[PDB]
Amino acid sequence: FSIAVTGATGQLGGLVIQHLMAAVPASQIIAIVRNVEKASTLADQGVEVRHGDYNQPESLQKAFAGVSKLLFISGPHYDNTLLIVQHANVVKAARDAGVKHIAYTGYAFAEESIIPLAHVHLATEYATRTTNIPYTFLRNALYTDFFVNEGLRASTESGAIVTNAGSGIVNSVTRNELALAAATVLTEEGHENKTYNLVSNQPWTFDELAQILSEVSGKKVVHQPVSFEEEKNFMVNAGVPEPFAEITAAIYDAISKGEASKTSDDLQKLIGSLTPLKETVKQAL
Amino acid sequence: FSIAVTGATGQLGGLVIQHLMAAVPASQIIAIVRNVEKASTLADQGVEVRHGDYNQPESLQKAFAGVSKLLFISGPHYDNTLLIVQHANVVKAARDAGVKHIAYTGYAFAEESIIPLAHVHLATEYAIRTTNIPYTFLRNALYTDFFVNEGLRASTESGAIVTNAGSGIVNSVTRNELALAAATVLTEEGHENKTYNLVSNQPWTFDELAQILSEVSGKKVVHQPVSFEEEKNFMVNAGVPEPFAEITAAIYDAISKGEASKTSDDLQKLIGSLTPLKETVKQAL
Amino acid sequence: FSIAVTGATGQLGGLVIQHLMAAVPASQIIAIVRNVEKASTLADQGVEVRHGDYNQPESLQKAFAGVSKLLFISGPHYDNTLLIVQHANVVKAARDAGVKHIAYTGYAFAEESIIPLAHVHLATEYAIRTTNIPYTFLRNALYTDFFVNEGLRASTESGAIVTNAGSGIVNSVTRNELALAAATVLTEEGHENKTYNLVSNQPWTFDELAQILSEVSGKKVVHQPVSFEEEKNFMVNAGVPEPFAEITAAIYDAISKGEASKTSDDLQKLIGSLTPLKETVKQAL
Amino acid sequence: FSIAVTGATGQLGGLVIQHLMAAVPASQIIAIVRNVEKASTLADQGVEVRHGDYNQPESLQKAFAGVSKLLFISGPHYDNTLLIVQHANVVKAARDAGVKHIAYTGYAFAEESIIPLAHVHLATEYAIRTTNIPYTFLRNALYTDFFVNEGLRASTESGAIVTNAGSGIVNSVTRNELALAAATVLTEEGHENKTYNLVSNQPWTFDELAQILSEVSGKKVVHQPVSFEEEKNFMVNAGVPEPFAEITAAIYDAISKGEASKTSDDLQKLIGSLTPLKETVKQAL
Repeated sequence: FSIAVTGATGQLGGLVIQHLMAAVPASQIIAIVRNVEKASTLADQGVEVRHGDYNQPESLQKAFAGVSKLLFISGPHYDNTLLIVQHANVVKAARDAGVKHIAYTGYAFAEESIIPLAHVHLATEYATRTTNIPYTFLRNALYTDFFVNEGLRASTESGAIVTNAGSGIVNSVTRNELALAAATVLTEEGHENKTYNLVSNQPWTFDELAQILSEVSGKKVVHQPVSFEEEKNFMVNAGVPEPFAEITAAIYDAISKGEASKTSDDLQKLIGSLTPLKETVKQAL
Repeated sequence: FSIAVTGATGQLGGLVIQHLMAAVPASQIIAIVRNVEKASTLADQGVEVRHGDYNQPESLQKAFAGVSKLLFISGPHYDNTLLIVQHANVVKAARDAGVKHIAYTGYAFAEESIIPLAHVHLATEYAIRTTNIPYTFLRNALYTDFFVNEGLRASTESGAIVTNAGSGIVNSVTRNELALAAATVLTEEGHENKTYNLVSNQPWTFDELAQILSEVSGKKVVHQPVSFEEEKNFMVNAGVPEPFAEITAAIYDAISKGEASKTSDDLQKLIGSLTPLKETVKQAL
Repeated sequence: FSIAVTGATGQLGGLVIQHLMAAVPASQIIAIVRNVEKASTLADQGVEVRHGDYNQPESLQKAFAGVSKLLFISGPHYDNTLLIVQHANVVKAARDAGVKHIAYTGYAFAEESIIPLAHVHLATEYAIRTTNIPYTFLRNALYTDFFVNEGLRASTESGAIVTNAGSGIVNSVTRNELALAAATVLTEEGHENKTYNLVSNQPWTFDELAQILSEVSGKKVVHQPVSFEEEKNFMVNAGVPEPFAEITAAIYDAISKGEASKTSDDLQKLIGSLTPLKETVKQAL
Repeated sequence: FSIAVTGATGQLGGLVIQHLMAAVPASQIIAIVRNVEKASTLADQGVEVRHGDYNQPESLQKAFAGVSKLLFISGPHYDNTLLIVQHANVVKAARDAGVKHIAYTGYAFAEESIIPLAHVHLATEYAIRTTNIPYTFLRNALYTDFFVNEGLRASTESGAIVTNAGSGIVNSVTRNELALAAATVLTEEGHENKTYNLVSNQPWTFDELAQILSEVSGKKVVHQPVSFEEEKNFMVNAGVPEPFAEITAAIYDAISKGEASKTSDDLQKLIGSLTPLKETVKQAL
């Protein structure tokens, strides 16, 4: 037997393996990585480490060989068309190695989405289907870790959380809750050919965040929403690179449209109760 | 200015170019092909031939350089998962080359389909959506030529068309007509970002095919619905390849389940009058 | 007589050409780049720009034709093993073209190093040795500009420089200084068959950096050493893309282990007095 | 499971394979060769034969597919810079194919050597280090048969062995014994990440070779040591093309400087006692 995790030294990937070794011996987990030495700490724990590179098809056969269950995590690249080619090659290699279950990290409510990245994941889910391998589509929400972290200290002393998200509702969940979801699916039965939209059923807004921030800190914080340009400017003024700031402005702009505003019980049915936003604020200070 | 056609030595591609020449000078037509000598007959008519193979990304970069409009004819291979890699290569190369308009031969009513190939077409559509290049999804019906061909001669004096298509309905159109649709779209305004389900609004049954056979030919020909392993017999036990005989038997089976039973006016609004079934039966004899 | 520079649009390469232009007529400098159209401003000023791609032996035969002295700037790729293949191609093309002197940007104190990238540079240095072409191994330190850049405003504002570098010593020097060294070696005599460890003889630590950033800015800034995992999580979470956060953390991890802690006089002897840390910080602001 | 041997058609690799057959079933041995039909004799023995060509990356991907242990025998060419390219391709295909263990035939005490080939081997060792595959560096001595061969008839006839090796001591080893070492390392545990300097612990001089040649031939033979330039002239006059004359003269010159004068017990500990020089002389004639 054998469970493989791509993106293993990535943030989601790493957590899946940590959660995985609660349920299975490390000798049953395979970490697939493009620079093996940077996974040395996982090799130390007995997890087998393999070289795999979405960008080099010639690398994948040996990465997937003999594996029963594959956690296929989408590539971090932001060239969407490129992502298609990469994923398509991952899927073909998984097919040829004779993998028995593919779990894929896609996008929640992708059929309704207003963003080209949704089409990447949709294309990939269809790619996985041609394969005939039993599948699980793990359509992860945005990470809460992204908005709830160190950086909110600035907002504490500034008095403001600045975004371009307007009154947008956010269905985000912690990276850790999503990782546990993945790990659960890989280690118990009944998830074959299932599509899960893994989001919060207790959504929030940035006025809420400002408000919870005020309570758990002590200083008042308001949410000052602004334009796409003004927010890209805000972060630039404070040392964040322009491409990185396009991304963050991208995420917020999407939020303001309804992109993170649909909910589901899928994740809660899977992992039990979610971590409240307030507790996640505390586990950040 | 230039219009390119992949698959240009195959039956559909070949017919598209013929229609295209009725509308625009040959110097405006680029034929893209796996074998460049096996198309000299196209070069004689003054049509620019270029080499392009879907397994070779670099071949496609060069093949697509400078094209305004691309007719991306779907790949013929039997390995669906391969086809996804190929199609993703083609899509990336068109994006890279700055193609201004992309038309793709997909599959009619693909979302409701029970045929694996449909997942290929859907993945490819999503990959195309990804590039933001104006697109026309030419969702082609099954070919009428597939059922109405040389092999009806062999049914005639025998006295029976033998299929496992049960009593299912068929909305097939000829390659010629679909080629006209393709050529028509490349050739006039107003087809950008459109999805057309290109089928017949005069469907027919296999029992009806028999009647039309008798009507035109010598004697009594009947339909003879069989099992679908029983069909492999009247095929594999008569000198036919075992993957190919499977392909056909799984089409009939889909047909017996209503795969080809739904219709649309899209094609007729695009090209006008459709070719009566009886016409095509004569023509294939 | 020709001096060619690879990576001439990259940051080191560009500055080398600036310096070469101060010492020789433009008609004697050749720029080698992946994208010649983007380097057109060099051509406007009279610098021949030639296409060179390390994966492409044929591209390099033409880039290197008739060149007297070559500055071979090492590849940016992340695949160390591909990097050896690429560098081997460069070397063999330089040999075949009868290049009369090769300068190569390697890695200081590589024999002592604990980082796979060091093996690439040593392999490359041996490859060059095989050609018998007189050589100069310009073994460059990490760039000061990687740590001291306007990105430090983030730390000014937040009151902390967060690294996983611990109290590791940093022997970095500026890009400009290395570029100057490269240009000096190509335009004067007495550097043939020499190896130079081009690092600082006045190294610093992040605690020092934090103290200088204090004095310069006005605000209080401390250094905050965290774990490898903590740093990755900190950046990924602050908008930094995961492959790039991985690079920064690895660099930091190396520094903490003494990877940048050895010093030398080589650079100072080549170019004169070095720029103080204080000055680059003022400069970054 | 499997062990593959490159250069499987050369002398060293052919020897290795004969040895490996004393140890494993023939089905377990893959012979990788430039010309498959030219290796029918091996096929006959039950050894799997695969096409592999150091100049063709694609061949090596397919050749190394699924192999556990690879013995990578260095290229026989005398163009050192080409060797680097060829070697780098082998290293990358091995890396890509996930070979589990790579043994490489380098050159004993390479870092101390003054002869050109040593740089090739050094470069290859570094390339292999970058792949992170468990390795064995089989650093071979000069081959005994480079000096002790059929060409020694010239010296019996002439009365003299003419070299420019002066009084240099020689630690060379027969190819057969180096092949047995390789076979041993590949069929037993404990050689992962090891470097062996595989030389003789019973070295010899040319004066001695001369005296053994007199015992065996019954005719008086003396060593006549001469200068570098005289050896080149001697050989060219014997018909040896000048490029191979350089190579030979440079080997002897190096011997006269102590290059083959250090010994190690690595080989003896690996295979037992060595073949006496006298036996090799009798066998050569």
